[PDB]
Amino acid sequence: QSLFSLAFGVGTQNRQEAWLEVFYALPLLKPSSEIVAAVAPILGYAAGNQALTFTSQQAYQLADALKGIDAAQSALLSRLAESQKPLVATLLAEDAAPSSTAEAYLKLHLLSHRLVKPHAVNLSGIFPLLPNVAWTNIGAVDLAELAELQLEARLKGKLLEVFSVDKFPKMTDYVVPAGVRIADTARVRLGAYIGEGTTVMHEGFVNFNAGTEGPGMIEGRVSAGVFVGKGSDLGGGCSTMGNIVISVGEGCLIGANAGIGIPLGDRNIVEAGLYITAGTKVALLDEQNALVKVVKARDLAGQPDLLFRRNSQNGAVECKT
Amino acid sequence: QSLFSLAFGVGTQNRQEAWLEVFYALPLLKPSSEIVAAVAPILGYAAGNQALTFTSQQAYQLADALKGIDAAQSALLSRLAESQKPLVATLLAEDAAPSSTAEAYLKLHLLSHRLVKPHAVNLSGIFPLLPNVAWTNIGAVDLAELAELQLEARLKGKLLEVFSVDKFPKMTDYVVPAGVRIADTARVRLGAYIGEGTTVMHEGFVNFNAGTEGPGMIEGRVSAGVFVGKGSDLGGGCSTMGNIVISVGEGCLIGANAGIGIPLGDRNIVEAGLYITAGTKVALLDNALVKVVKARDLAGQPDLLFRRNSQNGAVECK
Amino acid sequence: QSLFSLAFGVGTQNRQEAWLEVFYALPLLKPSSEIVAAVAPILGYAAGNQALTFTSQQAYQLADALKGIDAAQSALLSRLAESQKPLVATLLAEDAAPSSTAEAYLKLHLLSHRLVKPHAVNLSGIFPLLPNVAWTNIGAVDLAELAELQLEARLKGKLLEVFSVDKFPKMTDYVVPAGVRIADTARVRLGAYIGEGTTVMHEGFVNFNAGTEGPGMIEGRVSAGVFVGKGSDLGGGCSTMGTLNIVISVGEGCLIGANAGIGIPLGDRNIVEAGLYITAGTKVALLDNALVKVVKARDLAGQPDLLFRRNSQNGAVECKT
Ligand SMILES: N[C@H](CCCCC(=O)O)C(=O)O
Ligand SMILES: N[C@H](CCCCC(=O)O)C(=O)O
Ligand SMILES: N[C@H](CCCCC(=O)O)C(=O)O
Repeated sequence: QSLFSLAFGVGTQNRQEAWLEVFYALPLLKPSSEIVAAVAPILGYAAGNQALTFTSQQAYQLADALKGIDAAQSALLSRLAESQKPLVATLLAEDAAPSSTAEAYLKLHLLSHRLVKPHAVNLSGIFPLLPNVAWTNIGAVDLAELAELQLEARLKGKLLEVFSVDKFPKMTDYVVPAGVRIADTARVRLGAYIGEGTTVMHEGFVNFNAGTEGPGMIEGRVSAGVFVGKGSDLGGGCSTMGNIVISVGEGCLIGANAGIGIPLGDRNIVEAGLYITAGTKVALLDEQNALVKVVKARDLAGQPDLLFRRNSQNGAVECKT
Repeated sequence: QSLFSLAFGVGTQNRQEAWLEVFYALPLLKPSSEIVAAVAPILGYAAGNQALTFTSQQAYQLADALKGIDAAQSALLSRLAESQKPLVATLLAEDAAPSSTAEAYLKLHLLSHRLVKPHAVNLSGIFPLLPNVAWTNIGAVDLAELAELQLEARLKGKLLEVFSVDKFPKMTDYVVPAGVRIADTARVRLGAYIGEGTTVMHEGFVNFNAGTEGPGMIEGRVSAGVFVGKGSDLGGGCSTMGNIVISVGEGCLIGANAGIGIPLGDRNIVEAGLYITAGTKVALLDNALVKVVKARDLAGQPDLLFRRNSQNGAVECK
Repeated sequence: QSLFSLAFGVGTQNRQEAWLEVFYALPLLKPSSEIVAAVAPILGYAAGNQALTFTSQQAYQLADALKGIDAAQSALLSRLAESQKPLVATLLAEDAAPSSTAEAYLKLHLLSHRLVKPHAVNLSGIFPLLPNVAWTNIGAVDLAELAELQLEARLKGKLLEVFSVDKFPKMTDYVVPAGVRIADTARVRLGAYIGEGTTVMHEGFVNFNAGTEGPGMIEGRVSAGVFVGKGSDLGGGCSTMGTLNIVISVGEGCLIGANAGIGIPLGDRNIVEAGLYITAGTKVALLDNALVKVVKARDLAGQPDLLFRRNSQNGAVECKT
């Protein structure tokens, strides 16, 4: 059948050969049968979703079997035949719940390489499949083995820097897509879709399965599953929430430290320092600022051209059209 | 006497022999008399709270002394004996206001290894004992010597990365306690207590002498001296203040960008985007009115639900 | 003429000889005619604003020329003479809109070395002269060359760390000014002015062409073009508005509470309540605490000794003189 995805990965394993992470230089959405027929008899692949650990010799086999077909995947596999780490040709048949850390890592590479957009990928059950790892300057270190390597570094007058301890690495250690700025790459997880013309400032955050159409100025927090449409501005410290799936529309402006708990339609504005939730009651207005009625914000969710603001004289949350 | 604490460290000194930081691989709280008796003669330790420098040769002597007493300390000493960096043995008879840089570091270590909890140790006058230090990829660097090292790196087409300039280092370059998540480790100082099951996200922060029993999802700012009970939450970008001892009870929820200037009791609730302090007047409820009181008075009461009324801007509590 | 500035730099170039960044150890504001006379012939410098590449051999000639005029610059040039990286000598007759990457970098160096203050240097058109770059543990890497290197690191079992993708690098990687703490150096850009006796906590942020006179605790976000006067405080997570209209500045001895936000220039000894956000149009209940009139915040901008606050019983935004 027509594969969902395939990728030749180079990862790291804990002392017991359990995977900690895997790097995928050039992952493919819907590979071609000519690439797949070449490698398929080599991987000992038959069908399904398989994470097939393979050898340095086979890397030379594959590099050859792709001479003529897909030079980049071929040139990728030449390089991988020199690899000091272990290899995992991962081949998915369907967009299905991951059944491996190694497939989990492939699937996060698709969002980040922009090969798929948020929610175009099954990330049901993924958390159990991502070992909580020490992210350090030498790479991935298993939590059980850390203190050891920390001490040895100190003896040699050196430092083993531990810059995150989480089940997600930061995206940029695997991929920086085109036209992107990220001031503090600690703040953007792998699995984030950062669209062309997006500038994530130091105060911005972007979770896995979440992000920006591009362009956009993100100075606030983009929660898991949230998507921000083109032309939008998230101000400093502003919050989105992670039931209902929060989204932001096109040309929206969210002021500094504002909070949104409802979907914002296109060309929406939210005043700095205003937190709106689904249950928050809002004093609706008309083309003037005469009252029309009071309503719950949930019932304004998705509406275009709204201006949410706090009346400073009576503490009333207003909305203008 | 029975020692409060002891630990064998490897640290860094500046050209003028002043200590910048100390790394303690296995600090001991209430070390047995057997260990102390084996180690005191070699160190020159008689009494009190002391940061005693010791030599590569003394490391071998100590290693042998602790064979048949404590294997783990004996093995550390064997590693230590091979060090390229100066060694210090910190023996504290009592828990008192620190009297050295090495002692201060040891006491931050006791918190971050979870051997003691926030407020359990005397940290009075710690600030002067913790030199402001450039934290870099090669290790700790003295501010007076940094600009020269920065230059030399660029000549070799290398970078001397200066990722913090402060008196406290980040915790995880010394210690990662069990069952712990920290999204961005710049955000947790050495001296923070990070309880098992706690996951600290990118916007979460924890100061020294503060932290979490665990579990918890910390996405906000736990100031110095603030402890947060089991199963409590601190949503994105919230804040706690660091006079009156601020804490958070068990099973509590705190909203995003909210701010607590009072000690919240068990199972308390604060609204997202809602800041309260000890002087902010709140409308108490039963939601019929009872009386307008200052949040300082409710401080400690369990099972509350703080909120801001979206029509009249009134701060309320139920 | 008298030069506005000159500086000798060692920098990084991409494959096509384009500058990615320049490091200046000892930049000079208003350098002597004696220093400029020694170097102008050797560099081929006549006039104008120039960034002239010079050779390792020219470095020796410059070093020799400056023995007896300026020893430190001579001492730097002898170091630069041995360097593994390209050199550039930036000489600027006038403080004007940058015309090269090397010049743009110098001006940010002039700011972060405290040789000039925010708004004392012409920074117009600086975004297009600052190339977007990957800031890694091996230095600056061109975005076009990154993926190849990210691959090679994994194959040697190492990690090329990408800690920022941006047009501005973090300041402390170039210069740490005396008498300063910065908890998380990610949050202070090159071009920041961090006055003596400033602490920037982890949640603090200082953009280029902004900063602090000193002393002061900055736990909140100082935007581009904002200068905070001596002895003032910015609490955890607070906000200033930038202009990227009217330039926002904070006066001396001011207090700004956690999560609060300023959209007006605050005069001396001003105070703002924690969690309170004010803008130019925000209508405020002015007091003496007996009412006087409900006026726009813009008319108070710059006034000394004010105390802005939110009335917790009726939501009213006030200001007690
Ligand atoms: N605010 C939520 C936090 C959810 C934590 C995600 C994790 O467990 O690593 C979000 O941004 O999605
Ligand atoms: N409680 C802390 C205060 C900031 C610490 C400042 C210092 O280390 O000199 C906080 O607001 O998180
Ligand atoms: N809030 C604004 C952000 C300015 C844009 C940041 C950039 O494109 O380098 C400020 O700090 O002034």
